Amino acid sequence: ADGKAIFQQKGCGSCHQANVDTVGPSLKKIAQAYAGKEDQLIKFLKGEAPAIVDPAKEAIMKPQLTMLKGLSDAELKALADFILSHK
Amino acid sequence: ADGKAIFQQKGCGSCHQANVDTVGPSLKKIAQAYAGKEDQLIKFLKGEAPAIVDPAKEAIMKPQLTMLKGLSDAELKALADFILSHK
Ligand code: HEC
Ligand code: HEC
Repeated sequence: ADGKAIFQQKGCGSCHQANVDTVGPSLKKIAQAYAGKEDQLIKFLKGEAPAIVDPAKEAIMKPQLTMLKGLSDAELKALADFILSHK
Repeated sequence: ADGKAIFQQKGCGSCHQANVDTVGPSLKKIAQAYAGKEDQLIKFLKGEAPAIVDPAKEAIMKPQLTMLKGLSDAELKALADFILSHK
């Protein structure tokens, strides 16, 4: 197989340049992130491993939402109003 | 219901200062993003809508993996070797 060709043909270059971050991280940045985890890169490409380069910050915020699960509709609205009041 | 009190009591201010980004976005930034979208803010608080303030870069990349369905193991390996060559 020709990895460089496949990368180009599937459009991956549009967001991934060799050394420069654009819409996506540079290939150097991705390569360095997977140092000692190289099998995991193949798993990532197969949809079988989580993103490790720029992981969604949902991981920090999502558990915080469990604290709001019992709130009433009035309490949720009040909370949202408080947030919105800033500005 | 008292939104400021609910916010204080659940520790939310630890990552959500009024005007300054910390581990999380400032309340001013969140409010700006949800201006005129209070309904979406409530949905978010209920765990029913993805984050919008700084939307996941992970969400841009995830659909791209569908480009690689039915590549063979050798092709996936070549693609990984190409990426890793930029370290
Ligand atoms: C934008 C329109 C993209 C295209 C087309 C492709 N990728 Fe991408 N990629 C993009 C972003 C914004 C990110 C950061 C989010 C993240 O998941 O890290 C990435 C990331 C990757 C990674 C790193 C995965 C990780 O462990 O975090 C890899 C290995 C990767 N991208 C590869 C890749 C391939 C092979 C593509 C063509 C099929 C491809 N990307 C397209 C944005 C975009
Ligand atoms: C760090 C330990 C956090 C605590 C405690 C709380 N939040 Fe948070 N929040 C955090 C991060 C890293 C992010 C960005 C990820 C994301 O979901 O955007 C957020 C985001 C929010 C948002 C905006 C969501 C969006 O559309 O972008 C809101 C409205 C929000 N957080 C509210 C909130 C509440 C009410 C909290 C206490 C129960 C709370 N956060 C705690 C990090 C952290």
